[PDB]
Amino acid sequence: VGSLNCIVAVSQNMGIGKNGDLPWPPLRNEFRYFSRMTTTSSVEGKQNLVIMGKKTWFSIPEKSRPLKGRINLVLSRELKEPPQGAHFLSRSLDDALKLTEQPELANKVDMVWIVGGSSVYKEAMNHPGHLKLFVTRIMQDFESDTFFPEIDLEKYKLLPEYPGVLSDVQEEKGIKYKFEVYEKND
Ligand SMILES: NC(=O)C1=CN([C@@H]2O[C@H](COP(=O)(O)OP(=O)(O)OC[C@H]3O[C@@H](n4cnc5c(N)ncnc54)[C@@H](OP(=O)(O)O)[C@@H]3O)[C@@H](O)[C@H]2O)C=CC1
Ligand SMILES: COc1ccc(OCCCCC(=O)O)cc1Cc1cnc(N)nc1N
Repeated sequence: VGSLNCIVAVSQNMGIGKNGDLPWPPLRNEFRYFSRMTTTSSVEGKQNLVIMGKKTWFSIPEKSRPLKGRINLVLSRELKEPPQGAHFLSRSLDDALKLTEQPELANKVDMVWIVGGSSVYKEAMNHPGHLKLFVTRIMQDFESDTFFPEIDLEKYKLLPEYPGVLSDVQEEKGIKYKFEVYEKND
């Protein structure tokens, strides 16, 4: 199994969601970037795995569920089986990561992408090991009810460049944003 990664878009006030949706209007190319990053695998005959909390799963439009060309794993202690359309269910992040090393998935999974929400990002982020954060900085404040955990910059280094990531300011629907890649290894 390859790299462990988080991917998120976040407003200035650290907001990632409001009432089960994003705090900002749809940003088509920002979404395009999420799709590209999570779907593209380096390794022949492998797919990437996406790991998400239960609420995040149900926040994705039904038509867009499962995330196509990726293996979709949901985290939940309440559910007894994967949601309709989902591929896997685990009871904790450790359990999900262990599973990837099972014979059913060990030779199928390339990158693993944590796509939310708050508590899954937090745990992943505070977990010793090699980890990258793909962070889109939405450069306005948006009213939010769920937030990205604090990025500890003593450990997460902001990379000065990354292949396939544009470095300049983007703008869609009057909203400026920029892409960032952070890396830790501890
Ligand atoms: N802007 C962005 O880039 C992103 C925005 N979002 C948005 O943010 C909101 C984020 O949702 P959020 O409220 O944080 O919820 P989550 O997606 O983390 O879902 C929370 C629920 O997932 C299960 N769960 C979470 N963590 C674990 C775990 N470690 N083990 C087992 N089960 C777990 C549920 O458990 P159980 O069934 O056990 O009660 C828990 O109540 C979403 O509604 C979405 O719109 C999400 C990702 C990215
Ligand atoms: C879980 O977070 C998301 C899941 C889906 C999504 O829509 C993208 C296009 C439709 C699905 C596909 O076919 O890939 C958007 C998000 C939120 C999100 C947005 N942007 C970034 N950079 N990270 C995210 N997690």
